[PDB]
Amino acid sequence: KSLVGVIMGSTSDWETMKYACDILDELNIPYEKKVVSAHRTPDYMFEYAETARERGLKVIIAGAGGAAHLPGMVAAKTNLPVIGVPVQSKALNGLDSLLSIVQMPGGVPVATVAIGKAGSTNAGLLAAQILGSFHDDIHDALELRREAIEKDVREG
Amino acid sequence: KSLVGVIMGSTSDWETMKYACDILDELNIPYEKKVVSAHRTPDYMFEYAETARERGLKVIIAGAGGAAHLPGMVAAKTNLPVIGVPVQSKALNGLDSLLSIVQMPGGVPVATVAIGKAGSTNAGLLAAQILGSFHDDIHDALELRREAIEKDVREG
Amino acid sequence: KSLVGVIMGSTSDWETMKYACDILDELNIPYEKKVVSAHRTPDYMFEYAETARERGLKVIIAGAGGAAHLPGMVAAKTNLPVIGVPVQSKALNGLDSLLSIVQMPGGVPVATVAIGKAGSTNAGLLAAQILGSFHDDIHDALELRREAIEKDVREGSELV
Amino acid sequence: KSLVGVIMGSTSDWETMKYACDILDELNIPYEKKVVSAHRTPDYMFEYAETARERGLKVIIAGAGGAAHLPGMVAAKTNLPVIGVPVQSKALNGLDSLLSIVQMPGGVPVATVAIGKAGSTNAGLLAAQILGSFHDDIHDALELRREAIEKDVREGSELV
Amino acid sequence: KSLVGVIMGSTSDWETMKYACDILDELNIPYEKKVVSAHRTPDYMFEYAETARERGLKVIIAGAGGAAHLPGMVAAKTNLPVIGVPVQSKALNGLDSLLSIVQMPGGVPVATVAIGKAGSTNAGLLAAQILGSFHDDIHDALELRREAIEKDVREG
Amino acid sequence: KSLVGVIMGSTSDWETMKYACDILDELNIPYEKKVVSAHRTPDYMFEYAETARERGLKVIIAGAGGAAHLPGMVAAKTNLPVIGVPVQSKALNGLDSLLSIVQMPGGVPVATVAIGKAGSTNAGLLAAQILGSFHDDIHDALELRREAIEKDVREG
Amino acid sequence: KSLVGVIMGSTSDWETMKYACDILDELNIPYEKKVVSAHRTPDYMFEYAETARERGLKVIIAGAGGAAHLPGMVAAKTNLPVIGVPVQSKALNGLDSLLSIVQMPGGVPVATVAIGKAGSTNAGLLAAQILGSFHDDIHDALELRREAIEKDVREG
Amino acid sequence: KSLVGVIMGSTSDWETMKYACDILDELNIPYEKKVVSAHRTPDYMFEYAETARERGLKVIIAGAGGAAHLPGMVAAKTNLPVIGVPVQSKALNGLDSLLSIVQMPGGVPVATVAIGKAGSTNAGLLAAQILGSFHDDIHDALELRREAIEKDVREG
Repeated sequence: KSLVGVIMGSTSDWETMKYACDILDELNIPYEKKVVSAHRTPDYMFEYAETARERGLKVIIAGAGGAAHLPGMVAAKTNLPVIGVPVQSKALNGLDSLLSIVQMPGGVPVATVAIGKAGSTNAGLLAAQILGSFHDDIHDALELRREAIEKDVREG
Repeated sequence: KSLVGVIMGSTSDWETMKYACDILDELNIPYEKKVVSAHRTPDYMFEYAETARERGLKVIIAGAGGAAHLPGMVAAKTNLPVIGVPVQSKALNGLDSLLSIVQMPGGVPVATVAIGKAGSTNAGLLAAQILGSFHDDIHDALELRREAIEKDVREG
Repeated sequence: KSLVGVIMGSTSDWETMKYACDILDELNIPYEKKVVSAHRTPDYMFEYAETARERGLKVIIAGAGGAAHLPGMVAAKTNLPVIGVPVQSKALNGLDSLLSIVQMPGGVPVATVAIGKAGSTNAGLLAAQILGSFHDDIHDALELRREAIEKDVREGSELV
Repeated sequence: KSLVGVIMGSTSDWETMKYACDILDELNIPYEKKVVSAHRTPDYMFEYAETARERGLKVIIAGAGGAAHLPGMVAAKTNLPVIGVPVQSKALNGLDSLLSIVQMPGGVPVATVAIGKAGSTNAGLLAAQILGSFHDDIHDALELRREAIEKDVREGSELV
Repeated sequence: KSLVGVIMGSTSDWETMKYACDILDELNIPYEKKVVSAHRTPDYMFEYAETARERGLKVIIAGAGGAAHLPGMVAAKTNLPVIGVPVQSKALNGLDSLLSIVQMPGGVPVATVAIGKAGSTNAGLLAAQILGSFHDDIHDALELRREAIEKDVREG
Repeated sequence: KSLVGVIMGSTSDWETMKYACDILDELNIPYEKKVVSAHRTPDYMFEYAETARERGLKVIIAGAGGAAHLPGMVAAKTNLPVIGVPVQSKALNGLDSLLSIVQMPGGVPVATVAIGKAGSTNAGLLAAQILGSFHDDIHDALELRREAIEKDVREG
Repeated sequence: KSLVGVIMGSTSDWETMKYACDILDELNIPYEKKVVSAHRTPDYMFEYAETARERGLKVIIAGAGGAAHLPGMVAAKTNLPVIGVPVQSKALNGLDSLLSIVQMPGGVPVATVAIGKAGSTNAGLLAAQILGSFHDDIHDALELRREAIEKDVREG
Repeated sequence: KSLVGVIMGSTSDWETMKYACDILDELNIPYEKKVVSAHRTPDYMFEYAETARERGLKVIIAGAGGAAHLPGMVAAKTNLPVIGVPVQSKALNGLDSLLSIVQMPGGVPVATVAIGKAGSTNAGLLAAQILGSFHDDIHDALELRREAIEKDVREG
């Protein structure tokens, strides 16, 4: 059923990660959302990453802040595309989050998006675009959505 | 023929972008490589982004340094996934490149990877992972590639 | 009619960009203000840049935050002077805005000003100074304006 | 004679500032180049700024690194457009230069360009664009220049 | 009469600069406080720096934020020690203020202190320490002040 | 036999990590050194962390650069003290390394040391200090070592 | 009695440092808490560091902000492991704190933790992990604590 | 005899600190130069700071890099003005040095100068200016020196 997995390290990250989920709902893309902590539930994170392909997921969106290792460790355990959303940390305003996620070494990519809510929104859209590369209907919806916002901004 | 488009603003960026192209070659994914400058050939960039889908491309890999606008402006003109590789700039060592690419606003995602050559490498792998979500053979090749490196590092 | 064009990616940027427009009003420089988004209305942005000179514009003031590409992409499409105002972003406080605007490569300059409201004010003054290089009346107005502030600051110099 | 003044705090900055001057030469815009130090020749800097308009200058390009105060202090003393080129400093790689120049307060704008040589090139182009807002011949030259580079980049687009 | 001159570019900087003035009051060092703007009253700033020595001043404390040029331009026009207090700017939290002040080139030193109120406090103490190098009574007062705080913190 | 485990993601990190090992040799503390990559050998990393205590290790020193997750992921899988050495990365000079290691969330500490070789040296010393809290002979050796350097710097 | 010493430069730091103390209470590890200022009570700091081992302390947790020298100066005066908590400063949000603590030179390590409260929590846990290397009961408690959180996050 | 003390943590800092000493030689101001390490010779540093006034020093110039605590700890032990020169560190290019020195808390000022050699030059000049506040001959020399450089730059 689910094509996209949206995961995060803590329930306090839900404030940020729900934007991604809104986009998936808006585009009618089935997904699952779960708390998976790289540091508090490491084994559970490995099991989630390992089984993702077998369970039918095509893309994983992972949100994390501070020493954000969730996206990269999930990426090291699955060859599904993994999208990393840097959550805005308290002290360093997501600078720590961003560098921990985007600077992955050769071999283990993480598709990194902007810090915060704009990034979460974009993670959902990027997941959609990934599916849209083979699901013509999802691609056509992204074009129509983008054409409506364009008309709205230009004429508003 | 070509599934992935690898573009960059200058021939000097090739030193960085070739790593992505080596990965595509290694995984037998057909691709095209071109110089497309957001600032020196803006119209051409739009024409390249507009037609990408019609031409058969499924993913675009774009590299740029400094005020790196190439990935983002291409992403605004196509709903294909766009992967942005921040090139290491002279003065700010790709920090400017990184922020200009990854901080895209809600509506226009760019899958951002590490600054420099590690990122270029990962851009090629990420493009493969995207294709691998629907091309099992490409996915199987990524798994085998990762398993060989694993064995190599652990036994080495 | 309009000599300056003041543009921005979103209505939320108006809070910042109105400072530039207050300056143009204060100096009686005709201008137009529009929402032009590099990412949400890319084609419209190109059309706005391309036609600027034909429409009579002499300078463009463009405000944007985050991955701020509006000033740079407008500058790549017109040879009118383009002034970029980095809008204070939420997470990185305009640092992302600043670098995305000022670090333009050889061939496509963008006259970059301070982050936020101070930069917006100065964008309006910089546009006026540009016009003032050939309009003596505008230049004289800038001198007078600056002389009044100087007197105002110096005669209110005692902290009491 | 001279329409643009290109100044810098030290001879060592010439390595960076000559890029602006190559552009002015290429476009046949008369200019003058001088060493004017905000910290080592402060009085001379004020004299140079004060008199710029009387001497016929229309734009000033000022390069400085570190605690780069030359562009800002020149801008506080003339209402001609002042373009600031952040010179790449040794320790902070121009980050100090950049912030010292771009973050000018309301009232005293400085048109800030990229750190280093790319910024220097663009300072020359920006000065030309400023003049080009009223000199159609200079504007036409900028359009032609930009059209030739475009063709040059696009026809050498195949990586081989 | 006045031994120290405390100046700043705007009345809004007073919130920060008063701490330095409280210290001078506390140590009975005569001082003057004025608004002197490097960018809005440049000529006046030069005149204030030029005449400082003739007028009897021994130290200048200058506060400024953003592109903070006041301390540095004053320092270039007088050979009195000049203490620069970086005011906390809105966007960059005084980072711009700090670099613009402290990075002065060889030939024109500015004694730079902490960003904000702690620095303002220290500017007053530093000015006293300078005077205390030749005024034993001022030095003795600094020692007693520091000894009282020490006792207060350790026993508190 | 081995009380300390010194690990790193790549052989290229050896240049930095040998400083820690030199200290352990100097102090005659038995240790093991291995390449363990969080991203290239994730499973092996888990196995290494899990079994550390059973194998007799008391402290783990882990070095990594860029998106440095090795120390943190090892720390999430063992309750032995884990010391993180940020390796100096090419583009961001270890700033990415530092933030990815030090900013661990509540529950999973990583004792972080300086970027580069100085940090590596200190990692070995810190591991010794930890052992020295219960091994009086190791503590006495650290004091004597520190006293000799003190005499050397002051008299040199 | 006390095995751990928790110190800080000012009572205002207490808000951050109590997190470490809560952990030590939770784990029933006896400790002492004191205000010890590197800059306001330097002599006292030296005395506290010097005598730590004689007084029976095994680990010292030190919190400081801004130009945070407390952890490092304490570390230069004792060969007990010293854990540095960077307190979130007002202007630079602990970046100054972090760099002033973590960047210790070869010879004088400071085990550095995250900026703020998360770091304080981890400082207490790290101190326990150090004691746990030789106190099996403390180690078992850390494992049980970590297992309960794991079950709580995964099932919650 | 000596009016100024020039100290540093390591002989490798001499490359930077000699510029300050050149200025003092050029201006004929007697001074002493010594290696004093805040971390390797902490007690010796306290003794040097404590006795500075009694020995006749009027100003102390202290150079240090990384976690640069030498200037601040010396400042906490003497009420003589203390000038801090941030040495350019390897990884963070003196950013660490700068923040560790300039962000001193209220009560313990450090007169901070630019990172590197320009700062060292300026430390010597600032010390001179401090003495020049009461030694008319030293002040007159600073004016003449500055007038010669002005003529040289303007006419050169």
